[PDB]
Amino acid sequence: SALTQPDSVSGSPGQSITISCTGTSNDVGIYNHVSWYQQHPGKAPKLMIYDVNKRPSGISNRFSGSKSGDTASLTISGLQAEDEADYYCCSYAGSSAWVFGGGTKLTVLGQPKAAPSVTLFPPSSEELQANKATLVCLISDFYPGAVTVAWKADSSPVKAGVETTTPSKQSNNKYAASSYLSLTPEQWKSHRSYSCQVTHEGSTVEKTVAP
Amino acid sequence: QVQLVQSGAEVKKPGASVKVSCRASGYTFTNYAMHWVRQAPGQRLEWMGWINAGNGYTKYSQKFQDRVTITRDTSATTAYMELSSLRSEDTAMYYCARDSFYDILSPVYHYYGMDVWGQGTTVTVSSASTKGPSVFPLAPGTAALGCLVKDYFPEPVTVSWNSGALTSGVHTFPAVLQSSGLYSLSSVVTVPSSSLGTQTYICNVNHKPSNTKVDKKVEPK
Amino acid sequence: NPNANPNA
Repeated sequence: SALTQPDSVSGSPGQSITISCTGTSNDVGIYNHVSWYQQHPGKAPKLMIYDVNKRPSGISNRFSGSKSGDTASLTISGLQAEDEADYYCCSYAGSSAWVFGGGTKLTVLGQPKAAPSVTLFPPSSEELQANKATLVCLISDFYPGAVTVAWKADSSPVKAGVETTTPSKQSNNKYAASSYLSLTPEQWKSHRSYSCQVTHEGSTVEKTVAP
Repeated sequence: QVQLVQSGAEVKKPGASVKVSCRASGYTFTNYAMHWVRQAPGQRLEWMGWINAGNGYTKYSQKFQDRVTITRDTSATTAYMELSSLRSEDTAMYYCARDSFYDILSPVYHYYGMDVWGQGTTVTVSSASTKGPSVFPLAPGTAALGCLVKDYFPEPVTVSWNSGALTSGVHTFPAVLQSSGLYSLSSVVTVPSSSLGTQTYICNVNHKPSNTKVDKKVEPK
Repeated sequence: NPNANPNA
């Protein structure tokens, strides 16, 4: 079993935060072999703190580590937007074994938000002639990277056949995602309209298509 | 410079085995140890085991002890990790990471830390088979058209427009993984409405796993 | 701070 970390921590620029990492009397409590790692989404982790409180070359002194009993802690002073990442603790567990923590996601508040742009395409006639139908809902240029997608036939919710991707970063500092509604050609021609509803930070953008 | 370069992406069936490599360079290979760590999508890091690059001695995680083999080749300064009897939940990104090694003659202050990491290798375990995509056009001041790249396996798929001559307004989205085990993605290009009758728009979809390439002309409805 | 590297 792993080391217990808080699931998420939040702070605004300039603020200081602390991430806990609770172990047992067989790892964190006995050994000084405690490390901290920063990981941006899709990238390899990066060593930030080793031997409880030591920093590798080049690592800013804003990052500090400490240990009290069975709980190791990582403090980040002068929080900046680039510090947004997943942070993992790791400890020696005896018998040449190592254990990782559950991971903590650090969010930096006060960042400018961006509403999503939505483009919705109806099923192509070539796909309909293949006895299939797919509605494609494309979402781009939103920040932060979190959206919820809901589909509706006329005005009734539809959950069967909905496939939605996780948000992914664009070439700028915005995010993109997409959602697909698979349905039969009869279902497509049955209703007067279909709508893809994208919710982002409490507000919703809706686009409609009709046969 | 100091770096660890891992092998490319792997696609395997349940019950198969996979062998990922990690080539070191820029430092003395036999002076360090090397971890293997994996991370499921959206999940935490998980230690699998490590090996001394010099004497080759290993220690594996209690969860993987029965299925993982970690080896090294000093002549190639490369470490390997083999995971057998793969299953669905073995789908993850796999990392190699360098760490300290202390020999017998080392009284020294022993410190550790995964200071250098490889770029990572994606391993995908699925009962799906290789299948070329079916490409469907998405017909349209400004107007948006695109293509739908439906029902293909495995990743990846590359998309360009007009053989790369068109990049403005192009946006290709990451693929979705359907309940069928197949992937689907779409690409968009925003073009001037004035050009819909004069300029031809073609999306070039390339799926090298199936040796298929489709240049789909997208026409106004 | 013990030596943690694996053995035979």
